[PDB]
Amino acid sequence: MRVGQNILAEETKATGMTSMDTYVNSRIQSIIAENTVENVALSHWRRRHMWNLVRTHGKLQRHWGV
Amino acid sequence: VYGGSGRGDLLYENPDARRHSGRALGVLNGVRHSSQATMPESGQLYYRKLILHSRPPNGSCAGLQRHCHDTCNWSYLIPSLHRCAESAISAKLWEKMCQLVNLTQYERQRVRDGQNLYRYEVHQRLPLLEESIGWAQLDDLLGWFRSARRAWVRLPTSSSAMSCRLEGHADSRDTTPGRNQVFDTPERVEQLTEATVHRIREELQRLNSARRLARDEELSRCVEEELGWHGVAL
Amino acid sequence: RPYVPLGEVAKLELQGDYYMEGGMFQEALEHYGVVAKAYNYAYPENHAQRIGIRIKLSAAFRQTGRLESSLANIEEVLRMLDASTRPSLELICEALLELGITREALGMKREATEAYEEALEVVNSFHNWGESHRMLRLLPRLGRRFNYNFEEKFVYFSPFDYDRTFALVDQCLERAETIFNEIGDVEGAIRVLQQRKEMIDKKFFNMRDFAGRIHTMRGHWKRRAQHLTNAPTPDELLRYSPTIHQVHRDFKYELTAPIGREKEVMPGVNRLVLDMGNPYRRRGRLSNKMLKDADHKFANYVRQ
Amino acid sequence: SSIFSPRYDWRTSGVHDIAPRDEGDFLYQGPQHVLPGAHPLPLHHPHNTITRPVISPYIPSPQR
Amino acid sequence: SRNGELCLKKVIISYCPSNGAPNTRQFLATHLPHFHAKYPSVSIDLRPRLWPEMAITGVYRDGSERSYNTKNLSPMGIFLRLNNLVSTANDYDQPFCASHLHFQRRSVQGTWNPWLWNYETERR
Amino acid sequence: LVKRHKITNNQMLLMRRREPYKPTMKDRQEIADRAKLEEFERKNADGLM
Amino acid sequence: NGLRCPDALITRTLNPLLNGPKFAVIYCGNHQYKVAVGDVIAVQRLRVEIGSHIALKKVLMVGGPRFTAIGRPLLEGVRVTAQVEEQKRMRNVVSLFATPGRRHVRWVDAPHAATIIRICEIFYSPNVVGELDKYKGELLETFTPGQHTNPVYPVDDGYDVFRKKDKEAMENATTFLDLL
Amino acid sequence: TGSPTHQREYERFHHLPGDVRTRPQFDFTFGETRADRVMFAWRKRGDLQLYQ
Amino acid sequence: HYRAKLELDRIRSMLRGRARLERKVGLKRLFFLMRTQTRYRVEQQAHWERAIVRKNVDSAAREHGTGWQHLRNELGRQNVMLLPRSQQLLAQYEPLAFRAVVELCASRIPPPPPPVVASVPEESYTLWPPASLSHPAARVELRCGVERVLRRGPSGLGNNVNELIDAWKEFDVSP
Amino acid sequence: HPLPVVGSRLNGRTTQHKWNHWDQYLNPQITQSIKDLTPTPEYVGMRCGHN
Amino acid sequence: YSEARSNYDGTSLPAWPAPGKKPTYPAALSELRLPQPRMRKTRTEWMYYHGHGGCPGKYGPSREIADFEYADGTPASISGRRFAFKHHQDHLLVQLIRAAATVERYDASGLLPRIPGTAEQRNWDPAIPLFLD
Amino acid sequence: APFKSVLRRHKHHPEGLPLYNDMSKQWLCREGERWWLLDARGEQLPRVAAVAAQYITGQHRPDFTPGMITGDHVVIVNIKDVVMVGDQWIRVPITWQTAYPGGKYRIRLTDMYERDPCMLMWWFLKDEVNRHFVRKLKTRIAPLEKAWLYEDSIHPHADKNPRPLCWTDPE
RNA sequence: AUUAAUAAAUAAAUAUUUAUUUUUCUUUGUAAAUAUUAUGAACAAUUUAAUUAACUAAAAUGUUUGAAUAUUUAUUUUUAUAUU
Repeated sequence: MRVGQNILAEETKATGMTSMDTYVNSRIQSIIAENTVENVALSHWRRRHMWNLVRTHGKLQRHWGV
Repeated sequence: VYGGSGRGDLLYENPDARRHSGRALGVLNGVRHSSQATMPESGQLYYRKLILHSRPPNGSCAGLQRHCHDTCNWSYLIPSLHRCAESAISAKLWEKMCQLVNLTQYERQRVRDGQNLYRYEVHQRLPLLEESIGWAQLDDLLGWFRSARRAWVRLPTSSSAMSCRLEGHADSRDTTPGRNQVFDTPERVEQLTEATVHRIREELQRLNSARRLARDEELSRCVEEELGWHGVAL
Repeated sequence: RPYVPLGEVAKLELQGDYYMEGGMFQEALEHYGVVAKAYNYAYPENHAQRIGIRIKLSAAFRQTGRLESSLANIEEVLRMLDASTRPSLELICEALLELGITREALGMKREATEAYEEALEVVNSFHNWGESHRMLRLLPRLGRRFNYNFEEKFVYFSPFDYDRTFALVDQCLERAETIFNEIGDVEGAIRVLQQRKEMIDKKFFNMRDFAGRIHTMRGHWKRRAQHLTNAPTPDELLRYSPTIHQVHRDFKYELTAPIGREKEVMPGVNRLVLDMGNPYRRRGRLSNKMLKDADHKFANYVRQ
Repeated sequence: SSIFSPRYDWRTSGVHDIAPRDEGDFLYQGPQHVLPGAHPLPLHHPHNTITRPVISPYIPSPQR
Repeated sequence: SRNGELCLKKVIISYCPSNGAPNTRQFLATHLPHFHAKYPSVSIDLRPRLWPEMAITGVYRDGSERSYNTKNLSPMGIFLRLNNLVSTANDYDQPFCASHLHFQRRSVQGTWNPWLWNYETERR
Repeated sequence: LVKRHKITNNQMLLMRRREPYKPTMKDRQEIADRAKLEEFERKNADGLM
Repeated sequence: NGLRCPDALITRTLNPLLNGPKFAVIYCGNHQYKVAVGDVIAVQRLRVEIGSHIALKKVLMVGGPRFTAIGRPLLEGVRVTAQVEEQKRMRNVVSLFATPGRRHVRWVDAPHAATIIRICEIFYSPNVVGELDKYKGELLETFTPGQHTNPVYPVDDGYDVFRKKDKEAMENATTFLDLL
Repeated sequence: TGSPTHQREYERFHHLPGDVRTRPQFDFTFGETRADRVMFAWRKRGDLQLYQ
Repeated sequence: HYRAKLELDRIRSMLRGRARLERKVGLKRLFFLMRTQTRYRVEQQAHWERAIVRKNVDSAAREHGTGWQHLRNELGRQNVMLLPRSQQLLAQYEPLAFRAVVELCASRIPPPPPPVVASVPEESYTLWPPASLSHPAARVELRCGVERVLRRGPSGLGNNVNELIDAWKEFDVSP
Repeated sequence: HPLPVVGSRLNGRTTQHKWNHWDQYLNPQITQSIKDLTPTPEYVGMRCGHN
Repeated sequence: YSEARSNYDGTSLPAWPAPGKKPTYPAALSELRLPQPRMRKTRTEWMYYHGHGGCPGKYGPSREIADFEYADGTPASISGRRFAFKHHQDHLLVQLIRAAATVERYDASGLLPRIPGTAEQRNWDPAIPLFLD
Repeated sequence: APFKSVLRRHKHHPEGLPLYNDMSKQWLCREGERWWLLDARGEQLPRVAAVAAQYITGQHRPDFTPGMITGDHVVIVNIKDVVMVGDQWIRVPITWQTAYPGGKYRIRLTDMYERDPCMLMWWFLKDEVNRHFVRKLKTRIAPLEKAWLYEDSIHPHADKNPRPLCWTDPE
């Protein structure tokens, strides 16, 4: 997997990282470092934490530790 | 345990055994595999779970929409014991015993059966009473003592029926989980008695007109006589 | 237990047995040496496999000619048998036979005959003569065809093959008879031959049975369950007949009890005697009137 | 039923209440324990001399 | 058996000490001692009854129970079914299929993923 | 009906005749007639006693 | 124990690779099972008393995170040991045989008897002869961990004009050495 | 065994021998639908001509 | 005529509507389902399953550059007895092992030689007796057996073949 | 390492033993019932099926 | 522990030649007498060549080697089918021995004709020369 | 037992039909999906369709399971340059039909190309996907949506780095 | 299988019950007693000759060249492995 990641980096350095290339690199690194099985959707974490990206106005805005 | 007798239920029901039925079962509602036609695998935890949860809600259990009953309420549990004792021993026999050992054989056996039934009912209701100790009421605790007295069972404060544990070798008793069995019945009942005595003391301390004066006087006299009869003080 | 290629050592032991049968006693002894080494290393002390391989090694030594070595090995085998617990009846019988043969080779005819007689008494006093054919006695009843495939109605299983202890003792008694004839003794030969005959008679008797359906039977294949069961053998039946081996009947778990022990019946909460349960009571006034005193007379009969 | 039919074992639970009775139910201590009614022969009427005594000089042994 | 401890805990045997099918009493007399010697841990619960259940039950470590019928079964059959109760753990009823041969799926080297061998290409 | 038989392999499923090594009905009749004629001639080889 | 070979260099280079978890492909009951140190399998019935410490003799393959040994057909020096947890019968399969013509119905119940076995340990003690060339059948006298025994070169030559050309990195990416 | 885009209709009778295994000389499918519904015609094998 | 009335009424709960409500309809449907499932199991299920396994192995081989055809032939040639199910399992869960097998097949490694035929030792032809001792052929066979015993595993009997062969002298007693 | 007593259908699907004529002749003590008084073994039973 | 045998005696032909020596290879082409067709061996043919009777589970180690063994080395029991397979192998040996004995007895009695084939084959096949004399 | 509602989603319903790329089902998994670029210049149309379908349906993965619909997206470019062996361009028919009596449409690959070449490629991909899975609508449909078609060399998927798809013919 | 009708060995088929260890390399279902027995072809040709399956897995079956293109004869391009 590390050899594959190195080849991917060598391919993508010249033309700049793409969204799919970055996603594949993240998946490869996670697989390399994993010691267990991931049974949850990867996009679930992003869906939950999208409140860190989308900004809410007013006093109703959400911040860590409400 | 869902569709049958549960935590504080009195009726004894073996869900696997098809007792109380007029028909030989032809269709098994909870079926997971076609092989269960000849290999139902009942008794196994998962398949038994499927079957019991497929069973409909009987009178003991209640449906998700029907309003349940607060069976875990001390104010209901105590009068249940009082009614049990009343049914077991008639008013005439209770009056005769209070006035008075010269009793008929039928009356003696009736008293013994009443004591046995009261012990079984206490065993069944013990978890609910233990859970409901916290938010009970002084009147209901006094009623607990009165019901014990009426049933004629002397609580094990440290005739008598709670003091002796039921016979049976420990290697054959039903230890299966999920069934509300109380093997240390005398110890649990003694702990419950101590807890209710302490709760009565706390309620009196918290409580500390002619109507209220008379209520306090009668309550004190009751508490005193009932605790003296059961062999307790304060 | 330490790991040992018991499969390979069993191959060697089988090869040694083949050499014994073929008369290559030196080769059998050489193979048994390795087998005994392996078993001694593997199994714990006073083990059935160890004593058995020592028996085989003693036999190989005796056949080769090392009579003293064979005698020492069989003596150690007997010591191990004494030390062990619940030794195999067949194994001890074979050990006694081997000891007798070794003593005969040495020239101790009297001691060999004594060993044979000891084996005979041991088997007679601690052997079941019907257990071998317990499941083989009702096999003839399986057969459902008479014109063809009727060999199943006469299927025969030899006790010499299905009870090795019997064969061992038979051979030991034959050798004892031969020794008695060589010595010139008559009473010993007569008694040993008679005991051998009685042993074979016991085996046959346990094997005996009558014939069920003879001609062809169509269908009724579910009768096989009845045909093959734990059918008691004649010896077991005679030993544990219902009267000699009485059945313990505890009245605590029974309702009806003898007249004198009417109080030892299953206890009841509070029971009262109503009547003798006379079915005619239901009929009418005259029918009931014709039985008024029956209960009183029965009570007087069962008084005390 | 029939031994060979699946109906003979289609029932797998509920026959026995796992909780034993406190009156007469007991355990098997070992071979030294003498169990009531136990007998190696298939006696459909397991009687003994106490149940139905025999009127004869001797118990009918195979020796006689 | 799991980790040296038998999954079966107790075996209930209901029988009539008299006036009943001999099979159960004969089993008690003949085969039961051998089973008890082999598995002393299992608790034998003999239940005398006037109308016996004609079945043998086995209560296991997880509280489940497995019952076998013995209406007219022979003592040998009763013994065999008792040994079956001892052997089985009474936990699962999976089929014997190629998929189900391996209970839990495992990988020592590591499972296959799309990006494994993906960037490896043909050579000479 | 047709006599169904317990199979021991798919070759028995493919098999049509239970005894392939047996002559068909007409050949059976021919062979039986020839055998009976030969036996009769052998019996009559000697004169009529 | 560990790998052995007359070549000390090859022995010491390969011994560290065996350390770690191992998997084994074993043949049993006319079925092949891939098992690990803590895997439970259901083999066809084995006349083995429950709770018995058993061993699997014929092993087709062994391997781990860093090595793989194959058998042609079998292997030696492989100690695959398990414990016989259960002897039971799996889920019943019902075969209902009937024909529209004749009024005969047959109901066959096949509960496939099986033995459930939990593998407790896997060990390997190989005896290597020497390095073996792949692109040639000869086996080398000298083992050089610092040099690939079979070097590999890229495919593109320019002669094949209508060749499906991949990205240059994948097309010519060199490989490292897995022994240093 | 498939749609016309993969198996032409005249190829249906490919298990039989003869001219039917040769591609017909005239196809009348794309243009129009003839009243008689003949879709293929083979080269005249003498005074005889084959139609499908 | 026997039908699985009691056996199928039990699972009649697994159907819908009319079949589940009316005994006859449910029993007929269950009988038909059982018969069709039996036929499928005995004549098509194995074919479908093994086709799926074949396709998985073929896809793994394609990813590694090979295919099912050459892979199967080379496995046969190299005498690697991995059933297609085992090959699929190895490819899915042990990609490195599957790649190693493919590399073995690709390489010009000589496949194992064919099994040897039993050879009669010269000791069998050696005369015995020449004109207390053991037959030389029997001694050779015993030595081979002891060698197999020792090589089967790391037993504690010792690696001394001569010592093992001389075992019987240990039990022998000098007169 | 005794072999396990694993039930087979030939020895498990077995019924209790009903005394036969040989057993009752050998030990008459077992002829305890009219049920034990069985007819000759040649009598298979009332005919079933159609010839 | 594990076992791997191709022969009853456990001996095997040298699989790995000396270092630097060109290794021997099998005959990839089928055993057909004619030079054409030039077909490579099938997987089943390779199984036959390597010793398995066409199938993995018919003959060879997969059929002759015990599938299990006790951890302490105690071997497995003799199954009924195992005994039947051993009897089948003995039956093949008996067939071979009896055929050889029949041929030898015919040779000794003088029944083996000096002519190559029977009358039917001789009058059907021209390849057999004429042995008239 | 399972019950598929008679009230299905219909092409005439305002709710409309879904796109399985944006759907979320137990049998849909786009996590392991990859993106390939297939340049169909000078490649026979049936061969291109088969090669694309192999990746689209997911049969090229060792973890392939018929129930699970997982496959890699394939961007087919230069479909205009796709080649047919000989006179097939005008001698290969495409046949469809409506419920009306006349109903039948017989057209040529030339007409299909002149209308939309991507339509012809879609037809052949559909033929392959039906050849392998025909019994389920979801299986028949989802791989086709996984497939991407473009007649020119310009596609908007440059943000996914579709790796070129390299294969070899049977010859 | 099938012969109405004077001294001619024998109807067969199916089913039920039952019977005979004869030698030759191998192999081989012969016989008796008993019950039942319309499931029905017209010509021509030739002829002493022509719906069954125990489970798991395994498993080997499967559009040119005696023309074409062209001009007033010359050109053109004529094994495997693997899947029930």
